[PDB]
Amino acid sequence: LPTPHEIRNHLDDYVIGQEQAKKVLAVAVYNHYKRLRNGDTSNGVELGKSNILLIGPTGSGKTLLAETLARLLDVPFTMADATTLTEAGYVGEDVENIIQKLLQKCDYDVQKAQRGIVYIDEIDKISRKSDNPSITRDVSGEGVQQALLKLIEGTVAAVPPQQQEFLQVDTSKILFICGGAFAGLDKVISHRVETGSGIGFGATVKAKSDKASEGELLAQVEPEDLIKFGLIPEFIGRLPVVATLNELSEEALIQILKEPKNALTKQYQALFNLEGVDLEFRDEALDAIAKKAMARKTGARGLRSIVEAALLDTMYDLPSMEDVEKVVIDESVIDGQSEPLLIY
Amino acid sequence: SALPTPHEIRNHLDDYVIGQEQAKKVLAVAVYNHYKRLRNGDTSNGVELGKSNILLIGPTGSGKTLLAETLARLLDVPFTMADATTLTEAGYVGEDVENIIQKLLQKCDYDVQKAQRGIVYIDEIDKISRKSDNPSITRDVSGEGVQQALLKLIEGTVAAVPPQGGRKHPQQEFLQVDTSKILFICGGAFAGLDKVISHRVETGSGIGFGATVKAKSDKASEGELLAQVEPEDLIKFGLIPEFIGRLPVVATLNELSEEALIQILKEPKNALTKQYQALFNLEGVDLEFRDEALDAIAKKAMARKTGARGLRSIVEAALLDTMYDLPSMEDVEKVVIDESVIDGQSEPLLIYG
Ligand SMILES: Nc1ncnc2c1ncn2[C@@H]1O[C@H](COP(=O)(O)OP(=O)(O)OP(O)(O)=S)[C@@H](O)[C@H]1O
Ligand SMILES: Nc1ncnc2c1ncn2[C@@H]1O[C@H](COP(=O)(O)OP(=O)(O)OP(O)(O)=S)[C@@H](O)[C@H]1O
Ligand SMILES: [Mg+2]
Ligand SMILES: [Mg+2]
Repeated sequence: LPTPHEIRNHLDDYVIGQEQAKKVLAVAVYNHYKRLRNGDTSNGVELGKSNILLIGPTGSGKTLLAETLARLLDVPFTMADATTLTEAGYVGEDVENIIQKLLQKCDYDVQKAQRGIVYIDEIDKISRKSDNPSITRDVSGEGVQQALLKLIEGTVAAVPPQQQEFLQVDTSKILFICGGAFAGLDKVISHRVETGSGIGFGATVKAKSDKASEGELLAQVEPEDLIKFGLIPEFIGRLPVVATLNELSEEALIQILKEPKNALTKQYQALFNLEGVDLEFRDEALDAIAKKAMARKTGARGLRSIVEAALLDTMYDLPSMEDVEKVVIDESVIDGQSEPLLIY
Repeated sequence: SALPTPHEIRNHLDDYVIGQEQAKKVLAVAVYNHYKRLRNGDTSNGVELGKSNILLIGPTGSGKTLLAETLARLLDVPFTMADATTLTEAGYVGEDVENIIQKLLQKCDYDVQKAQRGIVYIDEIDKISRKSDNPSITRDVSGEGVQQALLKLIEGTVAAVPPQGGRKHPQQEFLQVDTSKILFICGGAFAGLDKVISHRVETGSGIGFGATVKAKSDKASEGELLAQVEPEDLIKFGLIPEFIGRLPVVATLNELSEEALIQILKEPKNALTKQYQALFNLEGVDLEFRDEALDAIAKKAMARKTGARGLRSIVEAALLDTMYDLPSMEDVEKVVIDESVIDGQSEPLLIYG
């Protein structure tokens, strides 16, 4: 019987920050459990479902939230690509593949599948760039969206085996969570509340808002902006809950190095201990690597590349070296000007 | 037999649907006629009674799908719901048009006789429409192809429904089902149809000095255009002329106004406000919505342009913080939400008892 606070604490153990989005997923999961426990509600009232939509830059942890949250979930869970889907009548993979994919973790059971949770990533890619029907029916941006319109609410869909039974499974009680890096969307929101004046004299010129981070603009996202981005109004309606993330800053990246349980620093420490050596990272060293990552715009994913190169030489001669007790990493080795300290 | 009269059946529909009078009467008349034709199965009189398919056109969140669900409850005949997007032209991986009848058989317990007198609802019918360049120099299977295959099925034909799908899989005598008495109701939100209607009813002019109409920006809303819908406009949208003909009666909805949203919040049997109240009751805390608060959410929902679905996001966002801390906090017996909480200027009010 987990509660919103309990779910929040468990999620914070793996991913830090993103408090705004953490409350959205925690409350949604708690509400889902209550509905599953009591469907009729003993009052003749049918409880609906509220789908979520995640809008954040790449490397912000959108997929990390679903993976970590999946462990706590006690119901079947699955992930989707959103890029391999195709409209009915075309090669590839129909949208129905999401439902059957969930059955993989539910031992192919309809009863348990109806109470599962489905998460789709990379939803931004499936969007009509032209914002209107093209000369030929799009099979990746518009075709997939139309099929998903009716698949997000009820619409009992067949489940092709793995021979033609096509067992029916209800999708009315299956919560749907969406998420994707809507590239360029930040500009759509800005243009809506950026300028509303003319050019020549006699115009109510308005001062442009000071430089605002991408996270601030996304915080003001509304369905109108999504429509102009290439999302049909029907699809937006299916996703009432809207949450946005914030780009990681210098302080956020430094925290991700130690605070997370599965942080890259902890993983490397255990790796060295496997062969019989201990590794430690100085506070200054962590700050240097974090700053370098943002300089190259590589993001959070780059933290693993910088550290790998810095310790590449040490790991080459680490197991071969004998009579070694500890390894010290400072700020002078991040830039490569000084060889990492080693004691015997 | 005690066949429900159109007025009685319409009253039940009002319980789950609000702000819809033209569509409720059309559906009530067609369903009532369906029962009458069932009694006269042998058509004692020389003249044989036919069927009149319906077509629903309206914006998103207008109650097109909700009407089919609520009506299916009263319909004693097997009722089925199908998606036009999944359907494709025959001979392809996508589901064929014959699958519609297959699903109906399951609802009737493999009873072919009962399948003859049935009602189907092809939701998202507007999806299968000729896109730009109606001629379609290329072969279209998920668009015009579906409409062509639906010409004989909607009008009525003997389709050899496969005997699989929950029954004996091996090859056997394919069941013969006649769709000459199945009332087909197509419903979908034809996006962009309003623009085509305006180009016809509303006269347009270019640039000039005399005999030119400026046509100021402030004109009739798109709702009025949808009301005066002509089959010619539908053909220009992408529907083949032979397809629109199968649907003689066409009922159009109207965009929900501010007053309509308020009624939908309480009057419906399963309303948005009542759903949240029950959710809070499970943990042991009551929920109440002030009259002024309902007005604020309704007004803010209209600007969303997402139909009735907008109310779901407005109430969820306002109560996002309430539900996140309510279970953790104890000694809570009720929550009061006023107008000052909808706009977010003041946090939700709570009383400890
Ligand atoms: N806030 C964060 N805290 C800790 N680690 C993070 C965070 N954000 C990203 N990471 C790390 O970055 C890795 C990849 O990030 P993702 O979860 O893929 O974010 P993403 O934006 O969803 O990527 P996509 O889906 O390809 S756009 C994760 O496995 C984490 O190790
Ligand atoms: N007339 C109405 N009365 C009460 N609730 C309504 C009404 N219209 C819409 N709703 C609400 O909106 C929800 C969605 O209804 P739908 O009919 O499925 O929307 P829709 O218009 O069918 O979407 P499209 O256009 O088919 S994609 C319902 O479950 C109700 O909660
Ligand atoms: Mg991802
Ligand atoms: Mg619908």
